[PDB]
Formats: sequence, structure tokens, C-alpha cells
Amino acid sequence: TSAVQQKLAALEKSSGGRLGVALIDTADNTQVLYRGDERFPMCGTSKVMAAAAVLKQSETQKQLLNQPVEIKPADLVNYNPIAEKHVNGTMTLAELSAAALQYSDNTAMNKLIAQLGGPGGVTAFARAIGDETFRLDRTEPTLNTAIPGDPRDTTTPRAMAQTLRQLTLGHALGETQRAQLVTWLKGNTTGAASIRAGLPTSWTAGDKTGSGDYGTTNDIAVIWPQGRAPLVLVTYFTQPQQNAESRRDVLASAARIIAEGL
Ligand SMILES: CC1(C)S[C@@H]2[C@H](NC(=O)Cc3ccccc3)C(=O)N2[C@H]1C(=O)O
Ligand SMILES: CC1(C)S[C@@H]2[C@H](NC(=O)Cc3ccccc3)C(=O)N2[C@H]1C(=O)O
Ligand SMILES: CC1(C)S[C@@H]2[C@H](NC(=O)Cc3ccccc3)C(=O)N2[C@H]1C(=O)O
Ligand SMILES: CC1(C)S[C@@H]2[C@H](NC(=O)Cc3ccccc3)C(=O)N2[C@H]1C(=O)O
Repeated sequence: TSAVQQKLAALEKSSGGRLGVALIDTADNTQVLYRGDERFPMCGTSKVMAAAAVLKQSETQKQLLNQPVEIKPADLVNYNPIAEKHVNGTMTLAELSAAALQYSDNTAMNKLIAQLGGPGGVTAFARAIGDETFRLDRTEPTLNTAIPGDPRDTTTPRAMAQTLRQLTLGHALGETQRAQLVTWLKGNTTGAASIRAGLPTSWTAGDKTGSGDYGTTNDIAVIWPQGRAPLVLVTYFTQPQQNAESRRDVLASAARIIAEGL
């Protein structure tokens, strides 16, 4: 138990919920874990794996990202800020990837999942890049039920941090695809209250948030601290009551503890 792990435990104790953290510091490859091997519901953070899998497919199909996908009225689900504008029209796979990542559009995520052959296709890509933990079992919006003890649509902080590192800083994707993914993450619109609220302003980052039932509040990020090699940070948080409120502040607090511990 490290000093940082002790502060994370204190934060968790005061939060009432269950906190999972995984940091990889690429300056030396060291890691900091808190419940790093416990499973948590991914919710929207799973959108990174789906977009990355489509990017992988695009490496052998130069026109894939320009394929027009039909958006029908019935395709709309619970949260579709971008897709709703294109009902009875089409969106390209690039448009669907950007909407899923940067706006957390659920209809867009469902189109990425369908392009991959269903939730199992997203899981297959994860296995192909060495992630033996990740599992996607359902489409949107049910993949966000986040029921405690339910293994569906979960991963561990350790696994997600390693995967995010390989996707954004490593060679799991071709260079062009890696750059596209990083560009999309850096352009996220939903993350200012989460991990990034706990980092010094000078630091830059890309992230993908997630939210679900049980007050599930998640964020995964790739960070470029001022004058330091990048970090990869995963912060997952879930609560005992189905109707619990979101706690993005708890993710900010975890990130702050990690940053001050550097
Ligand atoms: C924008 C959101 C807050 S909502 C969207 C998706 N989750 C859901 O659609 C399900 C949900 C269930 C209960 C409470 C919030 C969201 C998901 O995850 N999303 C969040 C995000 O990207 O941070
Ligand atoms: C149903 C589809 C697979 S077809 C349309 C678009 N597909 C293409 O651009 C090439 C293609 C044509 C026929 C069958 C598969 C792929 C694309 O992607 N679309 C999918 C959709 O609308 O849901
Ligand atoms: C492409 C890779 C297989 S290589 C990189 C990392 N593996 C290593 O860094 C192995 C290594 C050990 C010591 C010195 C240099 C490289 C790791 O895992 N990475 C994968 C990735 O980037 O997606
Ligand atoms: C110091 C570096 C040359 S290495 C560090 C990071 N690169 C990686 O994390 C590559 C990698 C990906 C997956 C697994 C292992 C290594 C990255 O980018 N970093 C460079 C930097 O900050 O200048």
C-alpha cells in the first residue's frame, strides 16, 4: 500500500461507492492501481474499443470510414444528439465514430457495434490486441445497466489502461488510425468535469466518459502533462443504489491525487 493508494482509499471511504483506478506513467512504465483487478461496468467508455475496432478494419478498407450508414427513426435510442439530425438520412462510419466518441451518441455506438458484427465483434477486437479482460455483451442502452455483480459489459482498470495505452501511444492501430483516435479523444466534449478537472490546466488530454445506472461514473484518458511523458489513466466509480447520482467530482478527486503523487 502506497501513499497514493492510501489517499485513494480515503477518497473512496468518503464517497460511499466503489472506486477503481489504473495509472500507467509512460516515463518509466510504472503503474499505480486501486482495485485494479476488480470488474466495473464500462458504460460509455466501451465506445473507445468500438471506434478503435472500426479504425482497425479501415486499415484494409480505405473507403470504410466514408461508408454511408442508414439512420432510421427506429434506430434512435435514449441519447442521440447527433444521430437525431440524420434520421431518414445517413451518416458515414467516420461521422458515427466521431459522434460516439465526442458526444457519446448511443445510436452512433450501435452502428459501430453492428458494423463489427455485434457486441462479440468488439470483444473479438479486444482479444486480438491482447486484452483478455474486456467484454461487451449488449448494445446501447442496455450495456449501461451497471448492476453490481453482473459481469456483462465490464472490464478492470488495469486491463483498460493497458489497452488504452496500446491504442493511443502504441502500435495496436496503424499510425494514421492511432492519430485519428487521439484527435477524436482530444476533441471530446463531455470530459471537463471528470479526470480533467483534477489536472493542472497546462496539461492536455483526450478522454472518453461513461455514465450508467447505480450512479456509475467513469472516465478513461491519455494525458500529456507539462514537461512529462504521457500518462494513461482510468477512473471507474459505481454506487450501491440503482438511482444514485453521478459523481464526476470523485473522478476529478482521484485524478488530482494521482497528479499530485507524480
Ligand atoms: C453522456 C452520458 C452522461 S449518458 C451516455 C451513456 N449512458 C447512458 O446512456 C445510460 C445512462 C443510464 C443512467 C444514467 C446516465 C446514463 C454513457 O455512458 N454516456 C455518458 C457519457 O458519455 O459520459
Ligand atoms: C446496412 C449496411 C451494411 S449497408 C450501408 C453502407 N454499406 C456500404 O457502403 C457498402 C455495403 C453495401 C452493401 C452491403 C454491405 C456494405 C453501410 O455501412 N451501411 C450499413 C447500414 O446502412 O446499416
Ligand atoms: C506494439 C506492441 C506489441 S510494442 C509495445 C509494448 N511492448 C514493449 O514495449 C516491449 C518492449 C520491452 C522493452 C523495451 C522495448 C520494448 C506493448 O505492449 N506494446 C504493443 C503496442 O504498442 O501496441
Ligand atoms: C518517452 C517516449 C519516447 S515513450 C512514451 C510513450 N510511448 C509509449 O507509451 C509506447 C508504448 C505503448 C504501449 C505499450 C508500451 C509502450 C510516448 O509517447 N512517450 C514518448 C515521449 O513522451 O517522448
